[PDB]
Order: sequence, then C-alpha cells, then structure tokens
Amino acid sequence: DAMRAQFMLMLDMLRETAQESADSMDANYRWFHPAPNTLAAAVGSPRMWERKPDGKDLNFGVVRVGVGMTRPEVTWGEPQNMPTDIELEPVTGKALQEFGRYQSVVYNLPKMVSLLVEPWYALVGEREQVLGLMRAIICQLAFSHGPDHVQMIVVSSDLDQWDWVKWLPHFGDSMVYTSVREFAAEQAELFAGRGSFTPRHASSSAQTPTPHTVIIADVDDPQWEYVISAEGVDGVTFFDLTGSSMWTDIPERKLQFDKTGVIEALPRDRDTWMVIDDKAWFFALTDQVSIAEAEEFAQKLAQWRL
Amino acid sequence: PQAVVVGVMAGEGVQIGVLLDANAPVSVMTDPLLKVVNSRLRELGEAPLEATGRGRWALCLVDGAPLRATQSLTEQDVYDGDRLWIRFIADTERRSQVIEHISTAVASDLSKRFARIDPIVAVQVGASMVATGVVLATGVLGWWRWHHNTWLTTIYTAVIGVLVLAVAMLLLMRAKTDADRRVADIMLMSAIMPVTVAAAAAPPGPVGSPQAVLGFGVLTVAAALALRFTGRRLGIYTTIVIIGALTMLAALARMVAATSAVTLLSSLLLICVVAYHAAPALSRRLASSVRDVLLQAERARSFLSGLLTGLGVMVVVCMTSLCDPHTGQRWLPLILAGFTSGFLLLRGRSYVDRWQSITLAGTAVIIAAAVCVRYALELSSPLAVSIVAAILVLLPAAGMAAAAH
Amino acid sequence: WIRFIADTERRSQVIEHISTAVASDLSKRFARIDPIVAVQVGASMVATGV
Amino acid sequence: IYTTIVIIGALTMLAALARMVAATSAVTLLSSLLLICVVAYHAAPALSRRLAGIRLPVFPSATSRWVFEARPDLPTTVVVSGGSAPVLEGPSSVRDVLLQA
Amino acid sequence: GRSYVDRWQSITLAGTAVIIAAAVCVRYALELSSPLAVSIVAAILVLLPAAGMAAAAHVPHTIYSPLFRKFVEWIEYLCLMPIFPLALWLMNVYAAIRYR
Amino acid sequence: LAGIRLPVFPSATSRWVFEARPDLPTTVVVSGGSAPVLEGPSSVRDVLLQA
Amino acid sequence: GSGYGLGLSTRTQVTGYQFLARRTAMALTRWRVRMEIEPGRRQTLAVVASVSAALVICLGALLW
Repeated sequence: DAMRAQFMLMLDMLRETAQESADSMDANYRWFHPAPNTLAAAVGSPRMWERKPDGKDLNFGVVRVGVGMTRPEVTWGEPQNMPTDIELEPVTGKALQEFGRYQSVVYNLPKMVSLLVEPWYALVGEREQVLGLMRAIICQLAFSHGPDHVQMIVVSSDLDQWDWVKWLPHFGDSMVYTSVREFAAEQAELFAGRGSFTPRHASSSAQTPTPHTVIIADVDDPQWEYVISAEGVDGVTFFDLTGSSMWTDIPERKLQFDKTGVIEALPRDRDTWMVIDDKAWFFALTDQVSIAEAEEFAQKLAQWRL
Repeated sequence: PQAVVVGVMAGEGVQIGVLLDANAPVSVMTDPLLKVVNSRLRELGEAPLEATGRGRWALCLVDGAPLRATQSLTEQDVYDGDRLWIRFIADTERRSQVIEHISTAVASDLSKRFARIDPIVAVQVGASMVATGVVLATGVLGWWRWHHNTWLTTIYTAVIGVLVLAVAMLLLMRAKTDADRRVADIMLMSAIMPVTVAAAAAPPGPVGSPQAVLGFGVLTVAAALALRFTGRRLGIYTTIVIIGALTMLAALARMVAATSAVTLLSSLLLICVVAYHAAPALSRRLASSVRDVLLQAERARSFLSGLLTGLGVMVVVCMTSLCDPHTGQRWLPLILAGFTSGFLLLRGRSYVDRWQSITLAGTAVIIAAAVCVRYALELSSPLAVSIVAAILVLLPAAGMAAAAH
Repeated sequence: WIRFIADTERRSQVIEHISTAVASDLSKRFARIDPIVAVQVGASMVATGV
Repeated sequence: IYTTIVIIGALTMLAALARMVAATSAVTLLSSLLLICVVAYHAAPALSRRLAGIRLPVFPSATSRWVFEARPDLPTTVVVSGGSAPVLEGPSSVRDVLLQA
Repeated sequence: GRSYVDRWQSITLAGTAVIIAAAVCVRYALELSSPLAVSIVAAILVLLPAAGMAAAAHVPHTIYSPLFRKFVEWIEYLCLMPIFPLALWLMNVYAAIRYR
Repeated sequence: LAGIRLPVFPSATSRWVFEARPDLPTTVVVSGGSAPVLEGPSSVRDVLLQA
Repeated sequence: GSGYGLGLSTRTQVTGYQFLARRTAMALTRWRVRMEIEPGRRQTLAVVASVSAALVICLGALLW
C-alpha cells in the first residue's frame, strides 16, 4: 500500500505540469482567434488587419470556424521496462491507462480552416445553418485580413440575403453576380487567364501575390464545370452554399452539418494541415451570426480606410 | 409616443438626459449612443469610455440586467423618465478542465465551492456557547428561589454577574475589527440576565409583586445604560427597554393597590393601542454631509423596527389574558380581539420596510390563533376542538388565496 | 434619424455626477415588498396553521 | 433535512417494535441504541459515498492488454433558454462528478 | 471534530459533545434537589463552556511540541477502547452468563 | 519562560525554494540619533534579546 | 466483460479496491489526499479492539 500511495502522488505532479502548459496554449490561441460576437468592439484597436503575408506570420490564411478538440503541445514518452500483462498490479495499471486516454487532448479550443490548402470547401446542410456559418466566415476574414490582401465575390440568386454586403470595403473595386454567365463575362475573363490550384505553406506565403480571392457559390449553375474540371486556379478558393454534385464528390473537401449544429469532416494535422485519415468524424461545434449582426459589424468597419 | 426621454449612466458616474427612439430595437442604438456620451465626456475634459481585450458593449437596467438585443424599447417595460446604464461586459470563454482519478477530482472540486472552518469563526462559536451556558445557570438558580427565600440565589448570582461584566470590558477596549466587536457585544449582553435576577431575588419572603418591581426595573436600567455607552445593536436593546418599562408600571400598581388584574390588563391594552400611532414619531425624534444623512436614515429605521416589536409582544400577552371561555360575555373579548386585529392587519401596508411590514402582518395572525388555542384547552370537548381545528386551517388559506388569486 | 421638430420642443442639455457603483447597489440593498415574497410568507403561515 | 427524518425514524421503529413483541427492559434498548450509533459514526463516510452514486473504477481482470491511445472520448453539448447559444464543456464521465460531490 | 474540515459538519460534532454534559447536569438538579447539586451544577454549567472559549481563542496562535501533539491523538483511542466493555456491564450481560 | 521556540514541520508539505524573497529589514531610530537606520530581519533581532 | 455478475476474484484485487475506497473516504472529510498519516484505519482498529475485549470477558464468564 505504501508503493501504491507513492505512485498516485507522482502522477498528480505530472498532471499539474500538464495543466500549466495547456493554459499557455489557451491564452495564445484566444489572442489570435476571438469569438465572432466580440469582433465589433475591437475595430478601433491595432489588432484589425494585423495579418501579414511576409513569411514570418504563421496565421496568414487561417480562419476560425468553431470549437472542438485539439492535441496539446506536450510530448509523452512511453514507459520503460513494462511488466507483462499477466503480472500488472491492478490499481496503478488502470490509473496509467486512463491517464493516457484523457490527458492526450484538450477540450474547447477554437478549430480553424486554411484557404491556402484547398480549392474549395463544400458546405452541406440546411439553408439556415449554411448561411449562418458563411456570414461568420466573411466577417472573420474581414477583420483579420486587409482589403489589399483579400478580395471577395458572391454569385447568388437570392440577392435579398446579401443586401448587407454593400458596406464592406473588401467587396469594392476601381460586386455580386446573378449567374455564372454574368460572372464569366466580367470576372472570369480576368481570373481564368492562368494557373491551377497549388497547396502552399507559411514560408511560401511570401511568394504568392497579394490579392487572395474568395468566391461564394449560391446559384447551382451547371456552367461551373469549366473551372472545376480544370482543378481551379491559384489564388482563388470557393465556398459552395448549395451542395452541388460537382463540388460534393470529394470527402477531403466536404463539411457535413448535423441537426445539432455539429460539423463532421476528415481529420487534418495541426502542423501541416495534411489529411491523416479516410473516415469522416466529429470536427467542430458551429458558431453563427444574424443578418442584423453582419450589417452592424459591416457598418462599423465601413468607417475606416488605409 | 414616438420617442421617450431617459437618463443614461456612463463611466465613473456622469448621468446624461437623452431622447431615444421608442420603437427601434435596442441593439441599433448602443453604438451611436456610446459615441455621444464620449463626445460630451471629451468636451467636458473627462476620460472617455474604453474597451479592454475581449468583450462587448451592453445596455442594462440600473439592476444590471441587460435588455434583449432584438426587442423594441416600447416592447420592453421602459417608460419616459426612467434611467438606464451603458456598460462593458467581458468575454468568459476559456478551456475546459478535466481530472480523471475520482479521488483527486472530488478533493480539488469540493474545496472551491464550500468554506472551511477558520480561527475567526472558532471564537464566535465559543462566545455563543458561554452565553448559552450562563442563561441556563440563572434558570436553575431562579427556580430554586421560587421554593426558598434564602440568600443563596442572590449571593451566587451576584458573583456571576460581576465576573461576566468584568471580562466583557476588556474585550470591548481591546477590539480592532468588526469580528472583534461581535464577540464583545454577545458577551456584554449576556451580563443582563444574571444581574437582573440577582436584584429581584434579594427581597425576603415569598416571591411575587414586591420582587417584580425590582426585577423589571433593574432590567430596564441596564438595557438603557448598555445602549447609551455602546450605541450598537439598537433594535434589540430598544425592545428590552419598552417591555421592561410597561411591566414595571403594572408591577408597581399591582404591588401598591389594584382592584383586579383585568383593570391593569385593560389599561395596558389602551396604552398600546395609542402607542402604535406614536411609534413612527418616537422613532423619528430618537434619531461629509452624506454621512450625516445615511447615519440618520439607518439609525431611524432601526429604532422603529425595535419599537414595533416591543408593542407586538405586549398586546398578545395582554389580549390573550383578557379573553376567557367561561367568564361572562364570552363572545365580547372574542369580537374585540377581531376588531383590534383588523387595524394591525390593514395598517401594515403604510410602511416600505419588508421586516417592519412582515412583523406588523404577523402580529395580527398570532393573536387569532392564540385565542382559539386558549378556548380549546379549557372547556375541552369534541365540539370545541373540532371547531378550532377547522378555523385555524381555513383562516390563513383564505388570506393567501385572496392575495394570490 | 428623421424627426418632426414641433415648436413646443425643449431639451435638458444638463448633466449630473454620482458614482455608478453605488447607485446600482442601492437599488436592491433595501426597498418595498414583492408579490413573490408575499406568496412565500403566505405558504409559511398556512404550513404553520396545519 | 429529509435524511435526518429517515434515521431517527428507522432507529426508533426498531426500538418500539422490540418493546412491543418482547417487552424488553428500558436499560437494554437505550444501551443498544448507543452501541449502534458508535459504529454508525465510523460507517458514515462510506454510507454517504454509495448513497450519492459515486462509482469506483472496475478492474479489467487480466483478459485484455492496455491500450495507450484509443480515439479520445466525444465532448458533450449543453443549452440554455436565455443564453440561447449552445456550448460544449466535456465528457459525460467527468462532467457528472461536479454534481455527485 | 478534528477530522472534519467543513464548517457546519465540524460544529455539529463539537455541539453534540457539549450538549450531553449540559443536559445530564440539569437532570441532576430538577431531581435529587439539594444545595450541593444545585450549587455544583451551577458551577460546572458556567465554567465548562468558558474554558472552551479560552482554548478556542488561544490555541490557533501558539506553537506546541510534537510530543504533545502526538499525545492528544492518543486521547481519542483511549476514549473508544472502554465503551463496549462498559456498555455490556451496564446491560448486565456478564452476570446473566456467569449465572447461566 | 524566555520564549525560545523550535519550529518542526514537514517542510510545509512541499519541496524547498532557494530563491524565496528574503525578509524585509527593520528601520530603527533613537531620540538623539533621530536619523533612522535599518539593522536587519525582525526574526533574527528577537534572538539577540531572547537569549 | 465489463465485470458484470459474480465472477471470482484475486486477493491482490481485494486490497486494491479497499485502498481506493479509503483514499476516497478521506477526500470527502479532509478535502486532501496526501495522507501523511492515515487516521482512518487507526480509528477503526480501536473499535475492533473494543469489540474483541468485550467478547474475551464473555468467554471468561462462560468458562466460570
């Protein structure tokens, strides 16, 4: 019993060491990716449009979509000289077993998505959920990335839902379209000229051109096959709000919404964003903003210029 | 009705009168509203309102509750002339914490929400136990005087009274903090009982009216003296003085000459009836510029609460002693008790204080219940108890139903 | 806002100072009785009667 | 408050019952209740633990090997009427201990 | 009482110990009435709780030697060991067996 | 009777801390020597008087 | 699986369970688990000693 009592105490000190490192990660991640409802009050602070493409900023092209599980910055070493399964003491065994299962993950951290890693992201769910998430994504980008670095385009038939977009500067020009034929004449003539998608990384960010393009698809037009079968273009990223079959045929680019607002997708590595498994699973709990909140934030942002 | 004028409170305390749109939803006004108060503060030369880290700007009632962001100002119960408060509420989001091993998990968690014992509380417990100890000691010594006239009761109680008062003096002078004062007050107040019976037990011969004159007299004197030099615990000491004084008058009259107890009881009841109307005036006369006003307000509030308690105790004792199930017009005191209770039952609404209003309301109910019990113990028979039980349960049920329904 | 300025219009244009931290507290520290409290007292009395 | 009523009730019932069917002496009944209470003070923390539903871990009885990293346990979501936005806070196995204690 | 850290849980244990003494003392006066009993009871009933108030206020600020702290621990065990042998004597069990 | 006390405890149920903040030195004055000067830790001065 | 039913058990497991119970019982009353000294058992053995002493006197009386 004296050995058992000593072993339990040794584990508690490891727990205290683990807990402190996790708190440092919480402090840091919140500082770069706040909750969408808090963004308006920060508009006057120097935190707005802080993101830089010049290689040293590891957060460029990253957008917050919700909260979920993530791996801590700790590295656990395997136990040496392990006793055989037929010889283990039953108390310390379960203690060390449970320790490994729960202390290997930290709950309620902000989950993120990277623009520089995929040609598109198919959003599949009911209209109300999908529009909620998309508006949040636009204002998340708008606060963190400057208009000189990000430009945004919407292709939609339900123009009544995008009326609030009018105030934002990222939608300006020297910009919402009704159909692919219309978009093809004005915008595609410029963008279709060259390239295809190419996954980048932080250090590579210094080489890509400054204006990144975000395209939102809300028309379900079959005419899109030209750019999709060509595997897009570099410097562009598409978000499908309809869930059309041409975009929805790739699991590595599909996000599925549950009735409870939980989103499921394939797991990706925290350090390289590379896909690590072939089966879809829990990914993040959805955050969403109203039309009023979007216009309110957009009006506050419209007051400022370079 | 298209707009309402209201006072908005801002940082560190400036109140600004503004005319707000009565039908737009509240979330539409907080931002430009914040600009206006900042503009006036900036021109006034004061420091403007500012954000801190992660959070949001919210509009709340003076109670602090925020208004629903989507509702119209007229949709909420806000009227012209009301006042509101503009405020910043910080973000509460943080990582979740987990502990696997139920033994350590229960220990850590349980230590946060509940308070452990400490040396500060340890003293107040002991102080309460010593007070309880001596009030028991006086009880047995007093019970002995009721069968024996010897000096033992006064002799032994006198030494206790001296000892308890002696110790209390050192505690009062050595005090430093509110905790130290609480302990001192509990100890001194405990000295009143032994000293009181010590005097009353001295007059030889069987116990009665002659001894009663001394007892309620010294009691009233000690309570008044403590209140003068202490100036704290106003309400309780005030109550002891009143009940002691009125009892001394009755004791002196009965001791000198009294044709009947009914005469004295009737006299006391009339004195109390007129005293209720005088109570607020008495309380009011008994009482950097802000300090004088608040001190005056709380001092005045305390005296009325104590004064009302003293009167309430006397009427129920007098009233229940006057009524009788066998003596003469058995129904006369019963209906008289009813009419007397009605005044107290209705007048309770004239005072804003919760405890003052509750004590008045409670004073009437207890008399009615007490009268029925008296008429149930004596003149005992199935009809008497059967009627009293039904009355006692229906009585308050009707009162609450009329108010809640 | 677009508004109708009637000839009768007058505006206060005056401000006053009091510590906001004390005003909010004094709103609940002591005041008149409430119906919920009256109900609780009523419940206690009938319970005492039975 | 309700737990107090059950103990004084149950213990008094047994004393009253024995007095009825066997007419045992007062000195025997009062002294026996004292001895029952002296042991009850030692069992109190153990009785209290099981009444509250605290559950000690079950042992694997040596018919399986230890797995260091199975896929972590799924977090749970919560909802509130006023604070209408749903939130998540942890695994069911851990979230309940804060109420059992 | 030492083993319970929660405020009200520990007070109820100390309170139970004191009330037994007070209740047994009073019982000896309202019966077997006489000057010794009523005088002695009046003394115990006031001195006993007073001694506690002093110890309650004085103990927390002093330092005690480990040989003494180790001694109060053993007072508890010396108090439990006699309960059962005494209760069975009060119940008259030994005589009932010896005269079987 | 002189008040010497001997502390003995299991290191507060904790490991040692070599970098703990040293005790604040006490300031002293004299009627004639009105200019104050500090002499040292309060804990150590008592020993010179207790002895 | 899951330990349901009434399967047999090893003496190593019996003390194992009994240790986790003592540690948890201490947490409910002392709110800590360092347990430099274990008063839970010491107080229990004193009761067991009293019960045993009482039975010894009965054997003496029975033998008499």
